[PDB]
Formats: sequence, structure tokens, C-alpha cells
Amino acid sequence: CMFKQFRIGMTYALDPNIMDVAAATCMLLFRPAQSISDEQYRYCLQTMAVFLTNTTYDIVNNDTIDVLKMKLRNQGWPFVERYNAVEIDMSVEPLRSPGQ
Amino acid sequence: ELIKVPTIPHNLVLIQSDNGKHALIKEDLGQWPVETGISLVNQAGVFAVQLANKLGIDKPFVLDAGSNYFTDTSFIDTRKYCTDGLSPREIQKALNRQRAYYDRPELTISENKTLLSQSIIYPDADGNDVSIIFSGAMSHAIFTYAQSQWNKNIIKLDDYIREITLTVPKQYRPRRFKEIEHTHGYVYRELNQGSLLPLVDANLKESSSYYFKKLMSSISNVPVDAQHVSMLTNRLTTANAPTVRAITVLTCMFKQFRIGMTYALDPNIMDVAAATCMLLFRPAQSISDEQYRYCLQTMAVFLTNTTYDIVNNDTIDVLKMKLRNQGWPFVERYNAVEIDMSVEPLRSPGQVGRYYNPFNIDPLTKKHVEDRLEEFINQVQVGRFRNASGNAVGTTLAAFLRACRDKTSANWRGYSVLVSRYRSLIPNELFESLRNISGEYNINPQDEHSFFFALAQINADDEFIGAIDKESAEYLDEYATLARDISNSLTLVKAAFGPLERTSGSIINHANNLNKVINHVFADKPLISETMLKILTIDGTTGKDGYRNWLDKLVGHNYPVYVEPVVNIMNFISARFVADSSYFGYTNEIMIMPNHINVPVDDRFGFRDSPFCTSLPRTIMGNDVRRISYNVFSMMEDIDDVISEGFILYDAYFNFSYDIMTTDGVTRLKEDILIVTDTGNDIKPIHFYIYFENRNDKKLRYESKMNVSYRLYIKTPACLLPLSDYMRAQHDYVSPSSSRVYIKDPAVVYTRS
Amino acid sequence: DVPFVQAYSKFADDNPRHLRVKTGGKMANALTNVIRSYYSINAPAIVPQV
Amino acid sequence: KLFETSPFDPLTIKNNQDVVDKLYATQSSSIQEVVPTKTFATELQFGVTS
Amino acid sequence: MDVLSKGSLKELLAHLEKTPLEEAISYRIGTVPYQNVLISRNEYYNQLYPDTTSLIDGVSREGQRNVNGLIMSIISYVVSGSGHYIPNIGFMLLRRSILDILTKHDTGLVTNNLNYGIIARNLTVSKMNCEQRKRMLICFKLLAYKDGNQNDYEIYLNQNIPLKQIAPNFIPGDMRTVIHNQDQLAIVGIPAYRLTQSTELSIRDDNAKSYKLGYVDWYNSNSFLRERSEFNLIRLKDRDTKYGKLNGW
Repeated sequence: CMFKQFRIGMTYALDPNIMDVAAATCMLLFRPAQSISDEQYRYCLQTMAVFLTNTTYDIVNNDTIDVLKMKLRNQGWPFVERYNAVEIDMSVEPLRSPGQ
Repeated sequence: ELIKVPTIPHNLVLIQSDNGKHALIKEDLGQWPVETGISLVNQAGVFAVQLANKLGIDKPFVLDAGSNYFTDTSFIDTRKYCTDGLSPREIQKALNRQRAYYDRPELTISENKTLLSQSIIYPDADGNDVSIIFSGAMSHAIFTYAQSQWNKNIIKLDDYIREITLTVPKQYRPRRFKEIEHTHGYVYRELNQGSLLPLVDANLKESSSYYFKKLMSSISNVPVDAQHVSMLTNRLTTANAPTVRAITVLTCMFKQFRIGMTYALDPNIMDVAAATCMLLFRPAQSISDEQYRYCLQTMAVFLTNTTYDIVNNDTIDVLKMKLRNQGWPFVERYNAVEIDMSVEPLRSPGQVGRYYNPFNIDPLTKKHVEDRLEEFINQVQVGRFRNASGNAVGTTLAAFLRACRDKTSANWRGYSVLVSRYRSLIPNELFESLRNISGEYNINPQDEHSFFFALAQINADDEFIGAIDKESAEYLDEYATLARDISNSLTLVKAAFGPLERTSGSIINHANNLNKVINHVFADKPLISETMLKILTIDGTTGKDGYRNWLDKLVGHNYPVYVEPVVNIMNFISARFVADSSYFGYTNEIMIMPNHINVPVDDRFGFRDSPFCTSLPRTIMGNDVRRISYNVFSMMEDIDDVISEGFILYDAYFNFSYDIMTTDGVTRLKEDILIVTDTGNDIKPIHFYIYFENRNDKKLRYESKMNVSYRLYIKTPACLLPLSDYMRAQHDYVSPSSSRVYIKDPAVVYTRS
Repeated sequence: DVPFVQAYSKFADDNPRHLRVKTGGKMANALTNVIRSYYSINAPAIVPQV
Repeated sequence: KLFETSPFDPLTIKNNQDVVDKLYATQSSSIQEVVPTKTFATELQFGVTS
Repeated sequence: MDVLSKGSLKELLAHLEKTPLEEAISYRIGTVPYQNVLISRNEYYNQLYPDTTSLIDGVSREGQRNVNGLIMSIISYVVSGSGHYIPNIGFMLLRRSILDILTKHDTGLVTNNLNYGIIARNLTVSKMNCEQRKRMLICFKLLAYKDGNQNDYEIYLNQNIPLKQIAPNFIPGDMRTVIHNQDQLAIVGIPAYRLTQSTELSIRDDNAKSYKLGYVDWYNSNSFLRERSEFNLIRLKDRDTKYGKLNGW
């Protein structure tokens, strides 16, 4: 939250379980979209597709984000998008220093 | 590991006379005996490894001599004086003693500073530090060449990563190197992949059996989730479920892994169910044409109520037509759909790997590859079979087919993941080469049906995935060892053995030479690792015997073998051994002359009756010197007349040693020149006692003319060097920059854990 | 011939061999080509800077 | 205090390698992007020896 | 922005392979290329700031319909990041890659009568910097080899001494030459110096600084691709490999 340049990543198992999907959806909901990269976004979509839809990682490889979103929406999964975080405007009182 | 060499092996000594008039620089590389009558190159190779051991260049190394320096006390010096090599102080003392003999002034301050500053260490543009020192010519040439060969494998860390990016899977967490390792990180990797084909092609049965057993010992440990109808319920079994599961993975993991089923003599409704399940839920690549017929014949025998005799001569097309007319639509084998691997397979640079999807399920469609499966099941339900009005056979077969179809459609993804993981373990060459030559994994008809009827979900927990990660490291180690063993064995065959003719002499020669190689190879530490021995002893033969047959096959091979750096280092030393023989204590010819004959000799070193010549004289007193081969000289019975004139002995390798004595005396040999026996002549071992010369000693002059009657002359060794030419011993060594970090574990990912 | 072998190896990046012409290696080709380009601007500059 | 535990003592190091080894020893004190575990290798070759 | 960030010849040539010609076209009306205008730069002066519009800019400009305009719009895209407005180009051309337009005969464009001196004047060469001129010479060389007018490329280089010195050295048909090139062709990138958010006077300079500051934001955005931290997440096609080769070549 303090530094925009930092990022959040994950690594799931070859066969995702219900926890892997739970972890993936918790990140896309309650973490800044500026922290999750495009490549991490596709991986989070892929691990959800492998569990919710009957498919393996090799099949969903070379699949674009739009195709993965269509696959999950048809199955009935609505959590397929990233959410941006609002910027809170902060000031530090000067005291002896000039202030920031 | 990559070893670091602190000091440079100059291999130099300084010998000066007592009075100081004469001094020389000698390079001592040792004495190596050479046997005549056999190939010299083969002996050179043995001595090359020992020479490399002496110089410390056998194992991969990087020279660090940059810190071997000191700084003078002068203000304007600001130069680094190298400690390695022959110190200029010794040359200064030798030169000063020489000047004392001639009553010349000692070296002045200006020349002292120039001489003592000859050895320096200075940096180059690239950041390396160059050491200029006094060292031998052959020591410099061998050391610098081995430095070049090892440096080819030292590459930057970023370059190494770029080579292994394609092989890295997605499940593993990336590794964060330190910022120093990214800028100044270097690794030592061979980066050449030898082919495994020579072992696999020669022994297809033994190699395939070894890998199939190893894979099946692990797949069988996978965690899993827990009237005619009466007949098929009784045959249901589970005790052999782990075996059939692994056979299923193996069929989908390899290109052509053929399995067979042996039906009962009297086919039952069990047999038709097993035939239908295999023809439907197994890859067409794993089904042979013969097994296609035998499965078709079993269907016709039971459904058409016909015995095996009539259908034994029927072709495939005739059987299909006969079955289709009766009402059986399941007469075709279906090709599996190949799924491309996400990453490039191991030991397959720039190649794409693929595996068959289990149970003949299309990944894009997620149902069976046959689009008429539901229509076909309907026909079986309503069809009339066994030439009977009752429909008991038809309805019960449709019920089992529906259960098998439902079971496969729900458990297919779990088996696909298992096949994908185990396919990544084997390289591409093994995927295309391994065959089921011996039918050691046949499936019973009851096992085939019970496996598909009672299919169970594959549970991929953390323990199983963690276990496979351990096996992946073990598999990678095994492939590397076999490639090294194959490369070593391919080099041995080319150098040792040759072609074979239809003569008893050739066969006897081949058999005896082969046994000598095997005995030497397996003595002390064996040349071949235990992994290759396990493969070659699968049949039952011992390790020595299994290796022996493989070597015979490899004779005459055209397999390309990559030239590793240590091959070039030994080859370079072997060439210098033959070319420069005097450096190592042996020569190709000697001269025996009487004392009264005056021969031109080397006079640079100030030796009294020097036994060295710049080159052996072509003519003496206007006539060419007689040359006799050693074998002819050994059989000579008129030797007393021949040695009166003088001759040159050649066509042999002569080992000699010399001891330079500081004092003055008669230069003589330790033993007599020749020994005369009834069974031939011979030359006794050559050892020289060389003394420095004072021209005005009348006593030692008369002894040389009178006491010794014959003298032996050899070409002057090239290791000797006069002191006045000490600048010819200046040589340059380059050491890499001190700001380099070497990474022992260059792996780029971590285990998920 | 060790001093000649070492000198030729540094100049040509390849060990001297019998039954070979001893051209000069890659360094000879570069020197020959840069001489061509120095004479006039119509000559091609075909030596990579690497 | 800028650090709870210093990354390394500058007076103890002598070359670039010493800094790398010290950084690996003290990496447990810092917040790590990836906590190290057993490495996984996908590339291994053994060369011929002397 | 993406094109201006390409540093090596390999990266730039790879980008021209993926990018279709439609990105070179702008679809926006723009204004007349060469015109003396008065612009507002209030950070420095109260009086309006005189300047002259040019084809090499980050904004759309009107371009001629002929093959000359299409070539110029491609070059302006490479050196400035924005193309020109050429109305009603066929869909066949728009789906072709930029490299195919410059180095293939399959397209129906005829370029044999191209004059390099006229193009260099229209896309003002006295105003470009060294990196922009190097990129232009790459486009000229690709056109010459496809057309067989390699001599016309050499005569043009001999008439301009500074261009000959900085001319990139590669063979448009051999990949080994591309890999060996050490030229740097990055107009925008991470700045070693301190880069502020102040405006600039000239249209070219102010437009270039907009791309420079935009790339820094794009560098720290989630769309940027970090190789050292996410290399296993990349597709095999887009992963950095030593054996990567352009089609043909």
C-alpha cells in the first residue's frame, strides 16, 4: 500500500485444490490491482479455470485473458476481474521539519 | 567445484659455477621413460595426465595471482612487483658473480632497478591483471593453453539463465539472487548434452525394462480415493488396481508402448466387455494390428455364436462387416489426442514434448473422440445377439458401457495430470525409442474390465508431489552419468579396437585385446558408473560381461563424440611430448665418436668437453656420418671395426640424464658406452657428469685427451638456456578480475513446499 | 617451435597445424578489411564492431 | 537505528564473495521476497575428467 | 511508447514483426504538416511561443495517399511514436506487419521509385537526434534490400558523411548480423539523470518528454514485464531465448 512499485505473487500446485482457488480469489478481491501484474493475473485465472472447469494447465496454456474470462463466466464464476485501490491523501505535520 | 590456483608453476632453476664465470637457466619438467618398439603417442597420453597433475591443470581452475605483489620504497615507483616466478634477485646475484670473475664493475644502481623491475603485475582494460614473470617455455605454453580451454565453460550468470529459461516449469517459485551475483556472477557449466541413443539402440530390451520398472515402482504408489450380470460382478477385482493404473500412464506417456490381453479359450461376456473397453478407452498407438484382430475375433465368437476355427482366416475388414451386420457397432480403434507440454522437456534443446490424453477424451470437447457413442450404446441395448430371442446380453452390455463411459468422463483430468508430470521425467529420445519388446506387462481380461468399471479418483496430495520432486533430481543425475559413460566408452572403442576379418588371427587378436581392456577398465575404481551396470545386468549377466558385449557392438560406430576441454589439454601435451623430446629426457638419436675426431659442439654454456651439439653433424671431415638403426647395431658382430670410424644410432628412443657439476673436472659418463654379449649388443644407461671448463688447467686437459677414448654426443636439450638470454624467459600470465563471484548452485527456482 | 606456437595462437586464436596454410586467423581478415575501408569511402565496412 | 541487525559488518569483508556469503547468513533477519527452500534443478551435465 | 523503448536491433525488428500496419496509421485528422504556428508555453513566457509543425511528432498529421506517404508514416511511427492520417487503406494492408510491408513482395505496394533524399527532407532529418536517425536508416536499408536498390542506399550514404558513420551494420537477410549488433536505439527509457515534470518549449521536445514520463509510469505499472521475477509465468513463445529467430532471415 505504501509503495506502488512493489508487487504480489503466488505459486499454486499442479493440481489446484479448493484452497488454491480460495487464495486466488482473496488476492483479486482485497489486493490492489496495481500490485497484481498481467502475468500473475493470467495465472490466477488459469488456476481457477483448472479447478472450476474440468481442464488441466497444459490445455489452458496459450489462452488469452479474455478467453479465460469467458470460460469462467459461462461456468458461473463472476470473480474474473481485478479491482483498483483508492488513493488516500496523506500529510505529515511540519513540526521542526518542513513537512511532507 | 572450480579450484583457484594461487601461484604460477615456473619450474626453473639457476646453476652457476663456483668461480662464477658460467651460469645457465634450466627448466626441470622431470624424467619420463620411453619404451621402443611400440607406439609413442600411446605412451605420451599416459604421461600427459601425469604432467597435467604436476602443473595442477587437470581439473577446472581459475588463476588468482593478482595479490602476489609488493611495492618498492621509492616515491616515484608506484609499480607492483610480482612475487611468482624466478626472482630477479637470483639473476642479479648470478650476474654480479659473473662480473666479479671478469673484474668488471658490479651492476650499477640504474641497471639494478631495471633488472629488479622486470617482473610486474598490471591491469588490462577488461579488469584482469597480467603477471609478467620468468618461467619455462613449455610450462608457460601448457599452462596458458589449459587456461583457455577451461575458460570456454565459464559464462555469466545471466547467459546461463537465458539458456535454461525454456525448461523452467510454472509451479516453482523464482529464486532471487543477490545484486552482486547478477552483475559479477559467473558459473562453470559444460552446456553440452550427449546422446543416450548408443546405449538405448544397442540394448533396447534391457534399457526399456529398466525405465519401465523404475517408473512403475512410483506410479503404483499414487494416493487414490476410495446371470450375465452376476458373472461380471463375480469377476470384479481390485487387488491388481495399482498395476493397471501405472500401465495406463505408461501407454499415455510413451509414443509406442504396446500391451496385450490374453482372453480365455472359451470367450465369456467378461471377454467381450474387456475387448470393448480396451478398443474404446486405450490409445490406438498402443494397440497392435494383431491385437486388433484378436480382440475383434473374440467379439465375433461370442456375439455370433461361432467358434474360433471359422474366424481364424478372416481379415480385419471381413470381421468388421460380420460384426456390424449382427448389430455390433464397436469395431474401430480410436486415436488419442496429443497434448503439448507447457515447457521444453529435459535434455531436449529446442524441442516440443507431447503426451496422449488418457481414456481417448478430446481436451477441447471434454467427451469421447467418437461422436456416435450414445447412438452406438442404443443399438447394443436393442440388438439381438447369440442368435437368441432374449435380449439379456444386449441390455447388460449397454449397462456396463454406460458405467465405463461415465467413470472415464469424470476421472480423466486426474490421470491427465499424472501423465503430464511423469512425461516431464523422461527426455524426448526415450519417448520415441523405448518399446515393450518383452510382453512382461500383459493385462488379464478380468483386470481390464474391473479397472474401468471401478475407476477411482486420483488424489494428488503434497506428499506425492514432493516425492516426485526428489525423483526428478535423481532422474536428472542418472541421465548425466550415462551420457558421460557413453562418451567415455565411445572414445575407448575408437582408440583401442579396429575392424574384424574372417581370419583366425584377427579373431584371436580381437578377443585377447578386448579382455585386456575389460580387465584394466574394471580394475581399481571402475571407469563405468553403477547406473550403466544396472542397465547392462538386467538380463542376468554380470557387470563385466554386460560391458564386454556393448563394447563389441560399438566397434565401427559413426556416433559423433563432442571434444571436451580435457581432451584438448591432453592432446596438446601429447603433441609437445613427441615434438620436443629433449624437454622430457629422451632423444631419437645419439652419436658415438672417438676422441681424436673433432666434432663441432655447443660452446655457449662453457662446458669442458661438452656432450651437446646444436645439431648432430651431417658431415665430418667431408663425409656423411654413418647412421645405423639400433636393431641392426644389436646384431652386429663386426662392431669393433665399426666404432673405429664413428656412427649415429637412430630408430630408437634413448633415455638420458645429466648432472651439471659446479666445479671443474673430466666430463665422463657414469657407465661404459656399450655392453657386448653373445646374444646381441646394447647401449648402457646414459648419465652425464658435465663440468665447467677452466682453459688453463693442464692436468684436466691431458686427462680428457688420454683417459677417455670414446665420447657420446646428443642434441642439446632445449630446457637449457644461457644466463645472457634471461629475457627469453619472460612470459605473460593473465588472471581474471578479483570482482567475480562464482555460484555453486545456479538453480533458478525453489520447490513450492 | 614453442615460441612460434604461442605467438601464432595469440594472433590467430587457433593452434598452428601442419598440412595447413597458416593464414593468420580472424585477426588477419579484420586487418585486411579495415585497410580496404580506409582507402576510400566507396569500400564497404563489413567488420562488426564486436 | 536504521537496521535491527546490520546486513553485514564492513570491516570483516575482504572481497565481493565475502559480502555474498554474509548476505545469505543474515537474510533471515530481513523481510524476504521469497523465503528460501530446497532448490530445483532442470539442467545438469557431467563432463569427462582427468 | 513500446516501439520507442526498443534498445537492440533484435528487439526492434521483433516488435516490427508482431505489430500490424494499423498501428502506424492514426485515424485522426491532425493538421497540415509544415506550418508556422504560435503555441502557448506559459511556464516560461507570457507571449505566445513561435514554432513550426513537422511530420516527426507525437501527433497525427495529414499525409499523402500514395506509397510515399505510407512509407513516411511507418518511419514517423518508429522515430516519433505516432503515425499519419492516410484515408481508406485496404484491410489486406492494415493486417500485414510493418516488417512485411518493408521487406516482402507479397504486398501490392510498389516502392522501386522511392527517392531517399526526398523522404529524408520530408521527415526532417536535420531535426532528428542520433537515435532517431539510426532508426530511419534501418527502414531505408530494409526497403533497399527488398527492392534491389542497394546501390542507391550506398550513394545516399556517401552523399551524407555523418549518416554513413552512424549507419547500422546488418544484413536484412541474415539473423547472425542482427544478433551481433551493439547499437543502442532507445529513444525512451529509464533515465540516469533526474527527470522532472516540467514542460518543454518545442513541440518535438514537449511531445518526447510526454513519452519519456509515460514510460516511467508504464515501467512501474502492472503491465510492465519483469523477467527476473516472473520468467516462469511467461509463455514459451515470448520468453527470452538465444535461439529466437525472425521468420525467414
